[PDB]
Amino acid sequence: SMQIFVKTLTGKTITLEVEPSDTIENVKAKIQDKEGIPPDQQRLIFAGKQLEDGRTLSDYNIQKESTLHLVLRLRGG
Amino acid sequence: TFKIHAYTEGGKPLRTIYLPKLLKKVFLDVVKPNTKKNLETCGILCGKLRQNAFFITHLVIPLQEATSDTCGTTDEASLFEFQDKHNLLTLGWIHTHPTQTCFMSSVDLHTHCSYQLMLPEAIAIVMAPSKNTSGIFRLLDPEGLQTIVKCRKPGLFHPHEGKVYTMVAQPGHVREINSKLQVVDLRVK
Ligand SMILES: [Cl-]
Ligand SMILES: [Zn+2]
Ligand SMILES: [Zn+2]
Ligand SMILES: [Zn+2]
Repeated sequence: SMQIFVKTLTGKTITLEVEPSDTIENVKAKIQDKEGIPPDQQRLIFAGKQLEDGRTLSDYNIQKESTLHLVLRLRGG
Repeated sequence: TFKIHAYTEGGKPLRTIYLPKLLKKVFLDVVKPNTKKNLETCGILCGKLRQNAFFITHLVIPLQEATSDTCGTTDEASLFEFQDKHNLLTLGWIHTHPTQTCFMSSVDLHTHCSYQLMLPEAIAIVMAPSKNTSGIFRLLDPEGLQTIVKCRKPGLFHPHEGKVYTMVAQPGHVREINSKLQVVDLRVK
């Protein structure tokens, strides 16, 4: 189990405790638990690409103290 | 160093956001073709933090889709590429209600909650051009944010108990000024 960082576009960095086997959806769930953002609003980006829900941190070779980036979807009505 | 002129309901300080007074009009101009076709359009308010205040400097129109009643981004990676490479903060968002009154809908509140959790000062501008009205809104903090975070009600549009949101304080939270504005429309047609 390791720390990773999620940097927002608002000057905030979220620190998470994860494992390399955690899927991206698990990561989004952790963000919901800690920060209150529904997973369906989250888009995570690492090394220039958007991460797919089904795949794992280790798949994208995300290691410890790596920084992912959070961009929110926008939905209006 | 700029000072604090506004507070949340819980007493937390809100840094000033300086909003170009032309932004609202420019947004309506830029999205006029959609408004004419009775389609909503959204935009991101982007800017910088300088000496304890925020400055909105860019209006970004992201890749998106819409109906008469909804709008939504479809390529956030594209939006991220712009904000990341230009180093611009997300300070809030704007959208049209082409035919409706000026208010924050269920979708608006669920969306804005996340932006405001990530930046306490985050604002939502709503344009209602058929009414010639507009508003700048935020959720009540902490109570409104708490309600929306806890909400699991079904329906794309559902009501919420009591007051969840408010108009922002002006000029204390948002002050409209004569300042530079760049438009960045990322759409491909
Ligand atoms: Cl630009
Ligand atoms: Zn709306
Ligand atoms: Zn709700
Ligand atoms: Zn620029």
